[PDB]
Amino acid sequence: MNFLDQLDLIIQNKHMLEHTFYVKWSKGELTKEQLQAYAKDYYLHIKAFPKYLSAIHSRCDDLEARKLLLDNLMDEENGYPNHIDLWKQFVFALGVTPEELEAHEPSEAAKAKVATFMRWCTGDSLAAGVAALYSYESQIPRIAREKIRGLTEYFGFSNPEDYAYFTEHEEADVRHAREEKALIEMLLKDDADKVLEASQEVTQSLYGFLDSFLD
Amino acid sequence: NFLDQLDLIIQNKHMLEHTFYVKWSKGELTKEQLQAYAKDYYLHIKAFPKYLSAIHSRCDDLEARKLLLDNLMDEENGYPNHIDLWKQFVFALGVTPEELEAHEPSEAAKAKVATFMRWCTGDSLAAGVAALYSYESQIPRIAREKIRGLTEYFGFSNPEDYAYFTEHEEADVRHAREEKALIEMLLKDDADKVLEASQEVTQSLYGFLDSFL
Repeated sequence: MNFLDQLDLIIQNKHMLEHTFYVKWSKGELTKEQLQAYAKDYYLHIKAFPKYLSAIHSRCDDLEARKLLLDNLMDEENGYPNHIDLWKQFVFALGVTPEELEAHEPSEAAKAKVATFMRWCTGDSLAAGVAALYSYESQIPRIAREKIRGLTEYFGFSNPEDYAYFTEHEEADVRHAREEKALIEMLLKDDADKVLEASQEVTQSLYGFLDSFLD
Repeated sequence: NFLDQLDLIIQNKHMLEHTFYVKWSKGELTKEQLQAYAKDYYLHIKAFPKYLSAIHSRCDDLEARKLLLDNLMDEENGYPNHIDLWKQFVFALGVTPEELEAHEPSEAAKAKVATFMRWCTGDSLAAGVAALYSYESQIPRIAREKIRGLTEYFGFSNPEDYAYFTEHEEADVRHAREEKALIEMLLKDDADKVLEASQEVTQSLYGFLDSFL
């Protein structure tokens, strides 16, 4: 299981928080226009994430593994407000109207990112599917903390219900990463090489997505 | 309207008119036939959450996904879930957990599950739901009959032994209603595939029940 350490090293060496977009974020050096383009363009992935999870679940005969995947899917989509609801709240807190959001056309970078996730989640390796999701979710707790700080320090976010997306979990997200790590081991079928390849593609794809909001 | 034709396909090839359940409702099944049925059904019971997630994973209608997730949660979330409750019914028939695990699904069982998965992973969301509806819309009536047969002929006096049929079928009425709404929500001028799915599902179920005679 040293491939799990290789997996974490890939992610550490290509981590979203070292991307220029989030370095600028941490300094307040982002325009309203930039934050608005980012929140709108991210919606596609936010809406797709439940499908990444059900994609893997639908191909899985490990009953305990399915329960862990279902747990995450419920966290994402069950109830009101769900994750998609909370993301919309953050979009509207930035000045985008409900109709600007629904009218937005996802960029090519956003579509390529979502396609990278779905390719792994519908592929022939369950472990590599989970590894694709882990390569994203394992970054989220740290990102959420930094994003919350920038939002209150530089971008004028006083009403804490306005960044509830980054808050109402930031804990569930720690749990998701831990359970995904265990899922990778439960579902491994001599395909550690695919686990690592999924991580490389996902981390690069996330960088390409963040690249699109800089000049 | 294709929904009425759909309901007529199901009414006219209904599991409760199959010889197996005809014999069930008279007590004319042996303890050995029951145990074979209960063990062979386990493949389908375990697979059912995957039918729902397969459709969900191909769906961008956010409201439709929530209804599919509701059914999936009903099936698999919590303890005891549906699968645990089926095991309870199996073991109440005299089968050991070792025998249940060791059981190899028949070809008729595998064929029935492959029919469901063929539609749920296919290119028509509405026809995937219609395949599930062609089964689930039958279950409230079937659950009622089976409960009668179990208590009246096969010695079930502890209601916990047939909890699979009770603690949910009441939710299965809701599932059929919601799946009928889902078929409409997701229709993409593929009513013909909706009907094709129902023909295959109703017949696959007859083939499955055929195998116990």
